[PDB]
Amino acid sequence: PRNARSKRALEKRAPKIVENPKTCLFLRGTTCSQITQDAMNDLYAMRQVHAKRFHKKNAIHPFEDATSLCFFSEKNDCSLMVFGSSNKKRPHTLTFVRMFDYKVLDMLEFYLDPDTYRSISQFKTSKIPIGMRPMMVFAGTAFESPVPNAFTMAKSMLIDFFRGEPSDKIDVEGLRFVVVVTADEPQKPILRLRVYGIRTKRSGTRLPRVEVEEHGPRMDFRLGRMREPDPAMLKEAMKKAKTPQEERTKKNISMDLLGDKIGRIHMGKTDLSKLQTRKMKGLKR
Amino acid sequence: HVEKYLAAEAPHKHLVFVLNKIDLVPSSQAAAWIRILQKDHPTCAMRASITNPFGRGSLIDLLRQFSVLHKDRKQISVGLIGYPNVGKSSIINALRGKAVAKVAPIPGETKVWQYVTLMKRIYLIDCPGIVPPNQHDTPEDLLLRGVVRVENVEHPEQYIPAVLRKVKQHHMERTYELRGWKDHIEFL
Amino acid sequence: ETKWQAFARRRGIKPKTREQRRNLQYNPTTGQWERKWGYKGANKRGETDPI
Amino acid sequence: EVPKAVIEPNRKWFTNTRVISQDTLQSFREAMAEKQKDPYTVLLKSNKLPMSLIRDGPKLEDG
Amino acid sequence: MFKVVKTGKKTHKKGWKRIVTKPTFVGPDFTRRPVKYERFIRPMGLRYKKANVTHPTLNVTVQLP
RNA sequence: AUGGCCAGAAAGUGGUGUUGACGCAAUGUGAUUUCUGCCCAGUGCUCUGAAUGUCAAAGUGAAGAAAUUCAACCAAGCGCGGGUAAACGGCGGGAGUAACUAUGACUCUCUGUAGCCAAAUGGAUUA
RNA sequence: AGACCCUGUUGAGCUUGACUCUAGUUUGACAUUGUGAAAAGA
RNA sequence: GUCCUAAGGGGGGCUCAUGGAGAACAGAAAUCUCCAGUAGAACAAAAGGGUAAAAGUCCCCUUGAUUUUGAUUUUCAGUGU
RNA sequence: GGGAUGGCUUGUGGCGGCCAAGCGUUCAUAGCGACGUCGCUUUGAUCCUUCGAUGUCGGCUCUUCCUAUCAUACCGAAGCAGAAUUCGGUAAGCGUUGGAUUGUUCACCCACUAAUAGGGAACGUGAGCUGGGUUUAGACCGUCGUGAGACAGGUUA
Ligand SMILES: Nc1nc2c(ncn2[C@@H]2O[C@H](COP(=O)(O)OP(=O)(O)OP(=O)(O)O)[C@@H](O)[C@H]2O)c(=O)[nH]1
Ligand SMILES: [Mg+2]
Ligand SMILES: [Mg+2]
Repeated sequence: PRNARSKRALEKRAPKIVENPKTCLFLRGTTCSQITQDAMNDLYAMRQVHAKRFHKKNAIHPFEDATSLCFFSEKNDCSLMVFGSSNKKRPHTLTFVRMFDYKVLDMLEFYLDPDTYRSISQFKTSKIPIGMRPMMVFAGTAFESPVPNAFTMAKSMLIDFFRGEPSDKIDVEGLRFVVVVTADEPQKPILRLRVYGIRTKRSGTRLPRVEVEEHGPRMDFRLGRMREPDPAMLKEAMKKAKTPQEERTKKNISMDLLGDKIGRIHMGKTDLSKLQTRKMKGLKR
Repeated sequence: HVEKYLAAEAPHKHLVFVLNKIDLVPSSQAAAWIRILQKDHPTCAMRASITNPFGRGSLIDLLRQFSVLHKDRKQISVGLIGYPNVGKSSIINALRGKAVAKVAPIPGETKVWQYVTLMKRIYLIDCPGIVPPNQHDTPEDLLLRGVVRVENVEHPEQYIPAVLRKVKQHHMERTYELRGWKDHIEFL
Repeated sequence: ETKWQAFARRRGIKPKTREQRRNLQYNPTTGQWERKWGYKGANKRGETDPI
Repeated sequence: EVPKAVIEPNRKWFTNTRVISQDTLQSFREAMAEKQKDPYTVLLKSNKLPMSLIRDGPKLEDG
Repeated sequence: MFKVVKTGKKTHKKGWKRIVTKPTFVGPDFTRRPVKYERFIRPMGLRYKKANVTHPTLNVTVQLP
């Protein structure tokens, strides 16, 4: 990296303690239907700021070989991928791919219902501002399986998708849109994705009365094939790093409210019962 | 005087009271005085003795806690201050388990400072006794506190009434097997 | 650890301070502040002198 | 040997080394008001603070 | 800057201790080194904490820590 | 006792030894009274407990016409793995657990104006 | 012509995992070293 | 063997390689003009989709060559502001 | 085997700013600047803040010198009534003392007195007598070191 700009790019791509927000690459296979492309466009519109788009046709079957997916992730620094596909067996498929260290961590297929699908443009409402993260609601009994399953991985993937940029503070004017995923434990269960805008009304109390209006897109999914993580790779990915601004707690050492370092001492209970006083001549009767 | 200097100028130094010669008082009175002094500073009860000490393990534990709190430094230094003849050198000897500092009932036995290695990271510094100057302290008060040698004072009979006031009469009668005096001159 | 880093850890060689490693020094003959290395550095002294 | 004692020109000589905001000052003033004395705690490292801007003023009779 | 402080009871004295002859500033929470490992002696009577500082623009001299 | 501790250049040499554990030899401390801060296990002390890991000379095998070279095998000690005089040394405590054995690691929180109890005394403030 | 201080291709006593050795001690091998058995390998 | 108010950063303007058609010397190749030009140039890397009112290239400003603070992270500290 | 700063010093702070008679300059109006002044360094208080020995001083016994005068003599001034003084001048002729305290920079307290002045002649190395800095060899205690030993040191002969 002789160039300072290339050095900056390398430092941006370098591993960090506090990671960058994840980037999602949107790409399609050699055959991909118009409904699948519309679904991909709606997801990209929800995630514009941290996404890149491919426009060519890629001869990739991810559950057979993902070498090209790993190459694309390493080239574009994208750790989330949305892959569109179509077939006779699978007419409308979105494959969510999550990667770790430019290798496939896990993969999940979503089968889209074409008849119930509605785009964002099919609702005449004011839409979400660009870059605004929405609130999230996950509903139903399908997301509390004791063993990790397709619905648990789908919840994790959708959280990583609609996560946005983390922040310690949020404006109260930035709570106007909610994304609701509903799925019930059971012939296959249906994972339903809906987006709503939020209106508040006076209710006579301090808390306002919430009302919702549909925003789009309307999506019905059936969970399909699954690629589970290796346990060692999963442990590596689920490790959490401590920031330097997280103090390692020392015994008996603390900080007071003025910033002074304070140490605590422990005297113990005074037990003078085992002390014999001096048998003085003036006390000996 | 020294407490005010320590509070004003060196608040980072840790002041610890040590009540010595607790074998000369009733234990209930020693506990009451400990409860009074611990409102201001942490207080350790101690009988200073090489052979038969009291409070030695507790004081060692407190110094160990201070050493752990200052584990970044190479050591902690613990300076012993107080009045003459209160038992500073005796406390150093009791903590060491060996006669390392000179001990006498003569006030002013220790004249210069002395470094004693208690453990690898703990030093003890013996100091001569100090008498903070007060305009309300009388020579009789200093003599009864033990500041001076009584061999070098003129007219020692004048301080006997203060001793007779301080000591209960039956205690003196039992000490000297003597009774029936009406004043200090006839007692002497 | 590099070879220098392992050697410095073995020999107790401390890292230099940021004031110590500054690219600046006082030349008394000219009475001026000059860089030790780099452009017009002191390591290339005399290469542009007239004589 | 007699060294050359020279200070170099530097923009760092003409800046503010330590700054503090009004919110931090107010937090420290509230802590100063609420602080209490504990015999079983010791001070190990003082915080470098502008204590003249944090400490409460003297009594009006004294002033 | 430094003067040699001599130690030992013999006629030939050890000379490793150096006393600073100029005023010094030791900073807050200062505790002196133990005497066996104290090479540089900064004596108590030469330690300063305040300075008379003049502001050139305001033409005001204040005593500052 | 086919021993310990010594001596001699060696000796079919001498001593301890006309000796045998209530003895001999080497240490440290130093009458009596007082007296063994609490707990370990890093250095050390010692365990023939399994290994060949290191592994000399001699011996064994292979090649070569031979000089020679290459291989295994390989005592004690070291190393590895156990118990300590626990001497030096280190060592703020007390609960827990998910580790499960060493090293744990991660939370919690700690402040009688002359008595009682001990085989008269409570001492070293020792004649 | 002491004592003190300074210098040495300095002398000497003393200490220690300083260097090279070494008494003592310990371990292996060859020789002194003979006569019969039983077992396992050539 | 030479030359440079260094590189870097921010902002702004502009568009390249090449081909065709034209302009005294000038003729395959010197400079100017128009048109066409997905980058086929340049600069980075080693794309299987790097960058075009720019990441290219020229102007303006900074060039101060490794700032200050931290009770926090890791390591060290017989000289622990 | 060598070796063992000085016609100095004294009574009035430093830093920053301002003013300033004057010096310079007057094709540049800058630069020096005495005398001053201004800012940083408890309503007679508090007595609950004493801030580091590498550097050594002593005492008798006795003589002389200086004056930078404490007392004695004379003189000038002050609300100096008197008395007692205070400030200053000439003056070294004549005196300037016992005593306490070594847990200690032995410096301060007490008294008498007319008064209890300050220095030099050593301390710009240095054989009168005799105590402390002080230190050959004996010995403990503390600190450091595996040790021989050394020292932050303390004690004894
Ligand atoms: N009875 C009793 N006597 C004690 C105790 N501690 C000390 N003493 C006595 O008090 C006297 C004073 O002892 P030191 O050690 O010299 O005390 P100090 O304060 O250091 O005395 P200085 O050195 O003169 O300042 C000694 O004679 C001890 O016997 C105690 O705990 N009990
Ligand atoms: Mg003492
Ligand atoms: Mg004493």
